[PDB]
Amino acid sequence: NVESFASMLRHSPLTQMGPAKDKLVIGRIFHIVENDLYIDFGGKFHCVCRRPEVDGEKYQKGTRVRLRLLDLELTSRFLGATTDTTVLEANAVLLGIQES
Amino acid sequence: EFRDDACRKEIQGFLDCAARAQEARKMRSIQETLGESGSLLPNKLNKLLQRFPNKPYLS
Repeated sequence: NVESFASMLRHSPLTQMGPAKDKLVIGRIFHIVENDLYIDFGGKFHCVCRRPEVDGEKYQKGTRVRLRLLDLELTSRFLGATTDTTVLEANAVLLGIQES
Repeated sequence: EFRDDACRKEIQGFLDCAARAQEARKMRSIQETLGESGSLLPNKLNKLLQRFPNKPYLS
C-alpha cells in the first residue's frame, strides 16, 4: 500500500483550492527589506506586500498574515517574445495579521 | 517718449519676470532633471528592462 503521486496531487490542499483568484490564505513572513514584506503562502512563489501604516510595527519575521491571492505566478507574453516574462513572485493583497 | 522715470512700475515688472524665468530655468534643468519627478528616468528604466530582456529567439 504505497500512495501514488496522483493520489498525492488529488488530496493536496493546493489542488483542492481551485482557481487562486480572490482566495484567502495564510502566509508566513520570512524576509523583510525596509517596508517590503516577503510572505510565503505555501505556493511555488512568494508574494511581496508593502508594510501597512496602521500597524507596521507588528509585522516581523515569522509573523503569520492573511492574504487574498490574485495570481500564483505573474507571467505575461509581450510583443515579439517566444515565451512569457516571469517575475518569479506571486501577486497578493495584504489584509491583516492572522490571530488565533 | 522712452523716459524711465515715468515707467518705473512697468520696468520693474519685466525685470522681476526675467529673474523668475532665469531661476526657474536653472532649477528645471538641474533640480527637476535630478529630482526624477514624474515618470522614471530612462537610465533607471533601462536597468530594469535589461533585467528582463525580450527574447525573440529560442534558447
